Amino acid sequence: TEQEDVLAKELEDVNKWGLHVFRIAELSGNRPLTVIMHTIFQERDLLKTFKIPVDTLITYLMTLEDHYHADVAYHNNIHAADVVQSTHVLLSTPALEAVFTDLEILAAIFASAIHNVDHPGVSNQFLINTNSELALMYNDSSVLENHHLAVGFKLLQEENCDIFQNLTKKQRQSLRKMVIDIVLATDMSKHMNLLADLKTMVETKKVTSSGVLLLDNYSDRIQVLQNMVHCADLSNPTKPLQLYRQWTDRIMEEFFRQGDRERERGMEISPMCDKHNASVEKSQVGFIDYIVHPLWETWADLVHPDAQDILDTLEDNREWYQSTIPQ
Amino acid sequence: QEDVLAKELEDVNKWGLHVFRIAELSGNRPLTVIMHTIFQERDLLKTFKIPVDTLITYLMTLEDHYHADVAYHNNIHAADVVQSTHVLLSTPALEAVFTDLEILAAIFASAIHNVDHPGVSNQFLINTNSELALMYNDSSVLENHHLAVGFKLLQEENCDIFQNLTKKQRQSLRKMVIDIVLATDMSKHMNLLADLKTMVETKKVTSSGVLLLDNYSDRIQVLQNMVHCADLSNPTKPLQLYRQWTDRIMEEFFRQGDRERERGMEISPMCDKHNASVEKSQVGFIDYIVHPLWETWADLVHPDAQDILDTLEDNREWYQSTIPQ
Ligand SMILES: Nc1ncnc2c1ncn2[C@@H]1O[C@@H]2COP(=O)(O)O[C@H]2[C@H]1O
Ligand SMILES: Nc1ncnc2c1ncn2[C@@H]1O[C@@H]2COP(=O)(O)O[C@H]2[C@H]1O
Ligand SMILES: [Zn+2]
Ligand SMILES: [Zn+2]
Repeated sequence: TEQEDVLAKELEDVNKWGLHVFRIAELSGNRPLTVIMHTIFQERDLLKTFKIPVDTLITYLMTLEDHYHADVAYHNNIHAADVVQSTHVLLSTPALEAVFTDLEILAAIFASAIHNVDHPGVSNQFLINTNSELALMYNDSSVLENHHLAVGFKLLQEENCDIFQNLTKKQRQSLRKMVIDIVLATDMSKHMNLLADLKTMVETKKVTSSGVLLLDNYSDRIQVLQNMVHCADLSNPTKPLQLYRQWTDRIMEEFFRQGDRERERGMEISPMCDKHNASVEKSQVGFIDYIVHPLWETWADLVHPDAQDILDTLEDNREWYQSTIPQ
Repeated sequence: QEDVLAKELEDVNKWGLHVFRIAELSGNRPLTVIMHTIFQERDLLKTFKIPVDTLITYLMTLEDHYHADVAYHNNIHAADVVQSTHVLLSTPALEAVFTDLEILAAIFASAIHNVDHPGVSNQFLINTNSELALMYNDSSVLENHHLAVGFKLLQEENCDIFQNLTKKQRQSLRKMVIDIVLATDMSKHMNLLADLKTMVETKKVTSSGVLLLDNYSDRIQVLQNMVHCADLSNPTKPLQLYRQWTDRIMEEFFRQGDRERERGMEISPMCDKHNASVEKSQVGFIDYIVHPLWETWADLVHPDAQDILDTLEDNREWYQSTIPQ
């Protein structure tokens, strides 16, 4: 019964990188997305700011969480909760103080919460190559991302689920656009272009009298939020090793299952999905070297020196995985 | 009747085909009869081993999904865009520039480009928080839907007209069609035209004046513009046809405006029947959209599009003359 006290204790670390999200998932009876989102909304006073009825928020969150699949090892409600909490921490970085409006903050967090809802455990390419109904619906482009958005928004229409019921028409319109822009940017096929623009921004960065980042147009503002959520989505390798390894174990299980389906169909097996020819350690070093570090090193420069500890952890984790290779 | 229809279809290769007459003489099956005629004309059934019964079955099914109660965006418009693309594909300057598969894609794309159109615009669907807009995240809403429906119908009993195409040919065709239809989104017109101009400025042709394309990027770009031109070809057709198209689109527009007014929404351009100037609208449409596009296409295939451009300018002059004062 006092399990509630332990859960409440763990939630006290909501503003910290390295939150025990798996512990929270268990303590909450598999409701990590609901309790973490609720905690963050309270912390940021979002219910008051946007006049969100608490029962409406909880009802929508439970419904949203219900639409993530419990039988998918990585792309589930725990991942959603993790991305939400990570985005929440990134939004609080000193270099971004007073930069974003409450609506933009709300957009980034909501986008993080719905960014992978109803994920089937297989990639866009798998869905395209197998002529899936989802790929048919979305014409082979940002198939899953479009779906995550459609489901996330559609659920707002369920009984007592419209958490944005008291926003003005203009606020709702702006929020919807920002959320779409953010989730569509999580498509890995857009990673290189997204990173290229972030690098350009860092190279031409301008700060205010306080040293805080200066963003004076939608293009730049949405770009930072897109990269912020993308960094959160790719934050596993930057977390304490015990968390990172659990995430890796989970994604490998999901990858291997996709590989088994591809093999059975006579399809070429996707990278990292062949359990018979796998090099988990080498794959993590590659993932960090070619994707995660290039991105995070750039984000760290944008908010320097705010993310130095996060970058240090990432580099330590890369060294650790690399050390398991010299055989 | 079947004799009259057969005779009208004899001009399938001519700009200005009596598409409305064909729609009447075919029991409102202009898309099916015109697509079939074009496929036979290009020997596409034998080339891609397309069972006649399969093609007809798919075509009738596709045509059935265009709304007969929508004045403009219906099966007649689809048939007209298909026939217009078919003629533009026979442009001397583009002779032998495209493969049979690419030709099949351009024509297929034209046939399905507006399927299941509800009679209202993307902006209307977005502003009314429609299910379509919810599904497609306010991004090229109708275009995405037209493609989804067009492809899904191929899965109906005896409707897979691409059944005998190789796995790669099917993948290639699907990609080209998506690329083409998404390009019909008017919100992409200015960028599409801008890039067309760029192509014209650096174009390269043979001694005989045949256009030289170097890769898929070039070939698909020309195809996107070709179909876009076909979609915006009404003002370049014989006046009798152009006026019928205008009457039809205005009716569709006014009906949308009535819905916007009732909902308390801002009425879209040309949709307010109480403050409408049809003639002035046509002149503006030609001056800012249609002429700039066709003048550019004309240069690309110079001088094969001169007659089309001449007709457009004649129609512009006529519509302007219907404006008093
Ligand atoms: N721990 C991880 N190890 C390897 N690849 C990962 C890991 N976390 C995320 N990814 C990859 O990063 C991608 C981010 O977007 P997706 O969820 O589409 O797919 C994810 C994987 O391809
Ligand atoms: N005859 C016409 N008169 C006015 N506008 C037209 C005419 N034909 C096409 N259009 C416009 O061109 C657009 C082409 O794409 P849409 O069908 O989305 O919407 C069409 C109209 O906005
Ligand atoms: Zn994710
Ligand atoms: Zn059209």
